[PDB]
Amino acid sequence: PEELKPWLVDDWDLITRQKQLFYLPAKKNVDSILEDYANYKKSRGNTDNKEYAVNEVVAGIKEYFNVMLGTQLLYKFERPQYAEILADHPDAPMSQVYGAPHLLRLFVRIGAMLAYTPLDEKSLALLLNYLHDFLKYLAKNSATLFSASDYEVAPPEYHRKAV
Amino acid sequence: TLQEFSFFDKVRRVLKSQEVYENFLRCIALFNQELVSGSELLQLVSPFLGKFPELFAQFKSFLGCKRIGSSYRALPKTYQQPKCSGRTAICKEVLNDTWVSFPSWSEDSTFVSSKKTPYEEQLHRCEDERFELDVVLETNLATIRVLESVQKKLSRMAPEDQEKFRLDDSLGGTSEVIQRRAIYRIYGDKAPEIIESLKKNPVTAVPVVLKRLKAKEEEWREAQQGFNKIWREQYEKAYLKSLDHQAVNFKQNDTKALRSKSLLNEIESVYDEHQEQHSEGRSAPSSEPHLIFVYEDRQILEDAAALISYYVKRQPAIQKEDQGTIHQLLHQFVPSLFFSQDDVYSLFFANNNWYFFLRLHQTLCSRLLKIYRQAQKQLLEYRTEKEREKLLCEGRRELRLKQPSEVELEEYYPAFLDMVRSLLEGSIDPTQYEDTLREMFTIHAYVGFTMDKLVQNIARQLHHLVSDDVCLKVVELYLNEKKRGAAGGNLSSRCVRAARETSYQWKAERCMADENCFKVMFLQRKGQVIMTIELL
Amino acid sequence: GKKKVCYYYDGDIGNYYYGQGHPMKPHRIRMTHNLLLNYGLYRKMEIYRPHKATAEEMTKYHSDEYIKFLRSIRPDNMSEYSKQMQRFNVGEDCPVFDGLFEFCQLSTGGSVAGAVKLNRQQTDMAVNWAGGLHHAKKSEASGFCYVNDIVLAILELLKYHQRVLYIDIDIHHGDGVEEAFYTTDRVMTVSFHKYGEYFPGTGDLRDIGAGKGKYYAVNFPMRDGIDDESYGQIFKPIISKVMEMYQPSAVVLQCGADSLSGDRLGCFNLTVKGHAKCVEVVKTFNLPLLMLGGGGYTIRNVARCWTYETAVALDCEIPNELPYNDYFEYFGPDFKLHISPSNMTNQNTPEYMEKIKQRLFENLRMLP
Amino acid sequence: SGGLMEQIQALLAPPKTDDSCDSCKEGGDLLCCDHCPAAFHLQCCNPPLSEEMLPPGEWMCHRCTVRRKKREQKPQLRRPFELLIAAAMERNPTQFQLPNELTCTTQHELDHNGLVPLPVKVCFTCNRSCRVAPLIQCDYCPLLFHMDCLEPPLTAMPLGRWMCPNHIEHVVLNQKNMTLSNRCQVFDRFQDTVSQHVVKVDFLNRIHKKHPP
Ligand SMILES: [Ca+2]
Ligand SMILES: [Ca+2]
Ligand SMILES: [Zn+2]
Ligand SMILES: [Zn+2]
Ligand SMILES: [Zn+2]
Ligand SMILES: [Zn+2]
Ligand SMILES: [Zn+2]
Repeated sequence: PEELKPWLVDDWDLITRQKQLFYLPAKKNVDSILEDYANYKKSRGNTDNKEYAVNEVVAGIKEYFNVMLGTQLLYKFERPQYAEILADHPDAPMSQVYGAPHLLRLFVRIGAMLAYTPLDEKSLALLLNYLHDFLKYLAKNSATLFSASDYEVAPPEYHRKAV
Repeated sequence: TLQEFSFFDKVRRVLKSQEVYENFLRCIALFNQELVSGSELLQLVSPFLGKFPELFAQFKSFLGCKRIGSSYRALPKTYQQPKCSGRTAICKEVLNDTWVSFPSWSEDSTFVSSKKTPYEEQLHRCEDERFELDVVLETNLATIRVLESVQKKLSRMAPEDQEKFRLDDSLGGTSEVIQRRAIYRIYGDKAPEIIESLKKNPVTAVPVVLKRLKAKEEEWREAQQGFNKIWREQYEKAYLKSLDHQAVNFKQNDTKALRSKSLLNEIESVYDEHQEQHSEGRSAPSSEPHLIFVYEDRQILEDAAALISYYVKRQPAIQKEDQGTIHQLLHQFVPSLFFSQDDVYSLFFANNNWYFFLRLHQTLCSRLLKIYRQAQKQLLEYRTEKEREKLLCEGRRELRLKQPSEVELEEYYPAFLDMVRSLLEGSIDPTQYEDTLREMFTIHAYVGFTMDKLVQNIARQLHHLVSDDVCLKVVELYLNEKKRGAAGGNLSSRCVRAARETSYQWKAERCMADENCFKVMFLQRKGQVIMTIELL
Repeated sequence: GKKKVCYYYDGDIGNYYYGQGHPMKPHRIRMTHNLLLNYGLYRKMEIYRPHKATAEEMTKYHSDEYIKFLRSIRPDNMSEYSKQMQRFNVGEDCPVFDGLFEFCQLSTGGSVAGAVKLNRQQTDMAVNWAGGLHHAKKSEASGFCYVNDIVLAILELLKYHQRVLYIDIDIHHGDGVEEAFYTTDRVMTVSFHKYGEYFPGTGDLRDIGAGKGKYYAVNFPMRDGIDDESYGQIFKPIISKVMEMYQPSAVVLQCGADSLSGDRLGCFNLTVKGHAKCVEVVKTFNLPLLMLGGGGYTIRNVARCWTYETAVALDCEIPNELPYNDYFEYFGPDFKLHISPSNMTNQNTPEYMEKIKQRLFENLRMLP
Repeated sequence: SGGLMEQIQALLAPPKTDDSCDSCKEGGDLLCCDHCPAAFHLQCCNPPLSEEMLPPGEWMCHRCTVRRKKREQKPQLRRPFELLIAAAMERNPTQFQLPNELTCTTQHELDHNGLVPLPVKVCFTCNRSCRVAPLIQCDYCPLLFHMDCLEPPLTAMPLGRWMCPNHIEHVVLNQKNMTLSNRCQVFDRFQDTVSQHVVKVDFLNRIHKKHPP
């Protein structure tokens, strides 16, 4: 359930084919982008009482960015990156520092992982609607936020550290 | 107009394939979307029409983070470059700071069995075996010399200050590790204790360590003498054979490449190549040959004749009459085809077996020739080297083996021919034959390794030539047409007899209509004869 | 005519041990000198003891962290440096042995002092066979090279020479030297190397520099089995055109001996005479030349090649018979100075040479 | 096989005194579970296993550990998000994989005995077969090229998918700053568009006119 996803291939190509890693503290960390989400989307409806869920589900993404990042979200080439992150800033917010390109991958993975949880029809419908809205706004300003021009390359030291 | 249609039809005929034309049309269509300029358009069209000058000329008249290189890429802008303390102005203004290359491979990779002969591996193993023992012996001797120097020094001052003398970590040497490394090698685990002893009290410690090091050096020297005695007659058995990189491969590729089917398909590939080119309509005349070879000596021709006759005279399955027939065919007819009995050409329309025989003879002549030039080059090199080394002052311009004399070097080729003959009898084992051939002719000896098989193949060709009625009819027709003078002659008179030559062609078409027929042109020039073979 | 040259040796350099089974062996250098001592070449040549290059001199190109790590690394403290051992690419390919920094100091100091004397115009030819390590990077060791002394030597020369040409005839591509001077107009790196599934995997035909250093770095990729005649036909014109367009003031020639026939990891088929023809061609042009060592993994052939080109540098002809020496039995069973090439196929076809040479010529035409 | 190294080494001796990871499906340094044949990388564990972390003794995988602990024990989206947090905790660190909908999608050689095949296929530059030199087949069009006939010539075998000099994709590959996906979409713009004869002939004669309309 994704719209205008091909961007991912670019990510993939620069991250495991072009050998061009991502910035460690790039900008607009994922929780910050999520809060910008809550702020922008709460200013949509005239009387959005259901904002009692908005922040909630937005907050949910943060916690789903917490435990799940690193396990089945990164690549083999990205393993030393996360190793350095977890060895230098463990006490720092884990769901932070990493950039937006990583975020979308989560929504790529959950579409399969959600197939292992038997929620009710109404809850799954609400969740699907909200991710559909999430990726639709990301499609609206992909160019402004996503930028592959600032993709630096791995020196051979990083090549040894990765594999 | 119709000119563009003709242009497209001819690019159709010259491209032979729809998909590549499709790429061409994608090129011109990307041009048509105003995304390609005229100069850029002619630069992309060049790969398609870069070999047809008329096509390119007509088309031209009709028209009227970053990365560079392939192994260099850029560092981050916000990258903490490693600081350096010794940077002067030239260091900042000259040294690279933005682009980096990465070693994609590593040295000492999988190269053991890539391109080296198995006999080079033995030489390499011997070389590291020598290097280990020599480096340890030389470290021991260097430590011996340094400690001898320090003992000689300590022997020369007053006794009351000998106890005041001390030694540092260098142990009297110019390195802080080498002497310690040698002492560790000599003494095992008790190296720190003796090192402390010689640093604290050199006077009572240097002599005993000298004695031990000298004793170990003597024992290692005698071990090295024995080891070097073993090490010889291993370089001798492997050096020349390692210098030969093709013998094992050459044997099999030659025992395969001399079959009749291989020779046939070699010319068949050229035939279909030129047929495809003709279908393309490319600018190539329809009279060019298919293969060319050259014989540049008649003495080698008679030598080859002697070799084949020498083999065939020792054959039991062929009778005296057939021996005589082969004798006449080889020592009379083949010279006549070669005009041994400028601008003089001879035409011979050959069947399959004649082509097999004659290509095999060309290969034999070429190999004998290569050996002959190799022997001459060795003779000249030996003579000029002797002349150069006779007049040589060496440093004033401010055991071993006995090389063969000149007479042996010039008699190499007669000895080589007798050895090939002996191989033909079988009186010599092929292993010793190969060893001797290599020991005379170095890296070019592999050319003569499979001479005997080639000779028996030629003998079979000759026997089949005698045995089959088609060959006798072919040679009789050649003789009859030569009696009229149409087949072969002066180059100028070709147009006088070309039509007559065509008649000969016609007879060939009605004599081997169910068999392949070759045209062979023997053209004589400046003492050489160029052979020129094509199919029909 | 005959000119005063310089020769650098520290007699301890051969005692350094790279490791068991390691193709890199400093021992070669020692017996090169031994051959030099037994060909009577010491009377016409002045031999000097190279001062150990200080860490401050090494930091002129390498990071202080790299020199710190090289000075503080020992075989006995492998466990306390492992992480940095991984970060600095010292390990399986480039092992740490006893006195590694001393070996690097001697190799670098020889080249640096030779460059200094060439700068002082006290001589017009300097030779350092212990040096030539060209695979070292700014902050890593690779290709058996730990400190890129060629870079430091060229940096020392640049203080008085406006333009300098580095020539590399080692079978490997001089990635460190060209990378250090990729974006500068004061250095041109001419390289001839084997390309394709070969270390370091860099040095394409299209690698011609960057920015201001564009077109000032020319590489010649080759295939297996190049021979003396082809090397001669493609070295003399390329070098002549390079020095016609550049007009350099100093030359640094890396004499990698691993391009000789029969090398343990080399693939070429050159001989000693063909290898020395490059030095003759460079010397015919009469400019301050620094001859360096480098590769060379078939030890006997390395010794023969280096002694022959050392004699060539002196305009001296030595007898083709090898004199009795401490390492005589190495050179068996012929004990002859020059070596014979192998009959391996020359995959380097003439039309490929013509195309590569033409592309290099057009690339060189664009220099100002 | 008489090796001379052993004698030298014993002579020089100082005296002294008396196959693939189960998670990412790739090789490397692996630790194998002692209960199941599955093996995991040092960076394929929850949490990833460092060098100084491995305990002295038997090592156990995560699935077997979960089985052992289970045997021993024997419109608020808050609840859904707790379910996701538990499921993500339960999951193993194998890898991230793109969907297969997006990542997915001989005759010109000497015979076994060594022989030029018939009928032959030839070099596009010379129309000469594989006999002189090995031929390389473009994977997008069956045009065969020589090593030395290219411009510039190729030094070695192209080990991967080789892009022939006639395919137009070179001019689109000229750019070095555009993202990959735009280049791929431009390539696929020419991977389907075929059968356009009338339109290209019409366009070409339209451009051919010396005087613009
Ligand atoms: Ca440069
Ligand atoms: Ca090179
Ligand atoms: Zn090399
Ligand atoms: Zn298990
Ligand atoms: Zn794994
Ligand atoms: Zn071709
Ligand atoms: Zn193609």
